[PDB]
Amino acid sequence: MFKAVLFDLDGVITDTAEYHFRAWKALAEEIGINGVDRQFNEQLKGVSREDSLQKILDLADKKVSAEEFKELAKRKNDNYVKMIQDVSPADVYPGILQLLKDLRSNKIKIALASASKNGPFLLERMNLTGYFDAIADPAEVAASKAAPDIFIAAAHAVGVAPSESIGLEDSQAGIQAIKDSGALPIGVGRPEDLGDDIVIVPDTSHYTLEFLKEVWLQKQK
Ligand SMILES: [Mg+2]
Repeated sequence: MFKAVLFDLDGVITDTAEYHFRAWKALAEEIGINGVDRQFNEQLKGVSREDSLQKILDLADKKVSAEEFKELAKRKNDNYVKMIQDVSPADVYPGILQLLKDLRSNKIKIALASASKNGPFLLERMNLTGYFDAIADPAEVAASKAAPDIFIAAAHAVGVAPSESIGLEDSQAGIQAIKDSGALPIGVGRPEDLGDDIVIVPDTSHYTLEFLKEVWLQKQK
């Protein structure tokens, strides 16, 4: 049976994406650009901070100096760090706490395999830190899209081979990263968005220990 579960943060454990939307909107207002709304924020999903900022400037066909660009980018991040002080245990997605408890009670290792620069802080805010055996550090290993490195680091950090591990992800490039790590992916979301070949659940409430087991046993057969 699998010895570890490697968790993505955003889309699996919780939603960081709403706080980002509020950070960008605050910057947009602050510099006087209309049109940053939930509809527009959807075009920032999986987009770099620098690309996202450029798209916001494009709303007013605005050109800024490289130094100004850099200061706006920084301020969005400051806004974000400010927004996320309100993260709490109410942000934890359904099923996730029970899963962590069940994994832990069965001595299965729990690692975070996230590109989030605020991972440890966010796990603290959500009161999940005690369940986590390691957090892979994205500053040390490339967690840039589809790189298995973050997943490989997360497995190793709890003393297992990726081959002994399940990875949970909500994005196609996440699922690819898990596969190239040698871990077994289980996706959360819509068939249409993730892939033909992999097991997928429609939401995090379906991530149960019993279900992960059944999937591990059907990989092995
Ligand atoms: Mg994600």
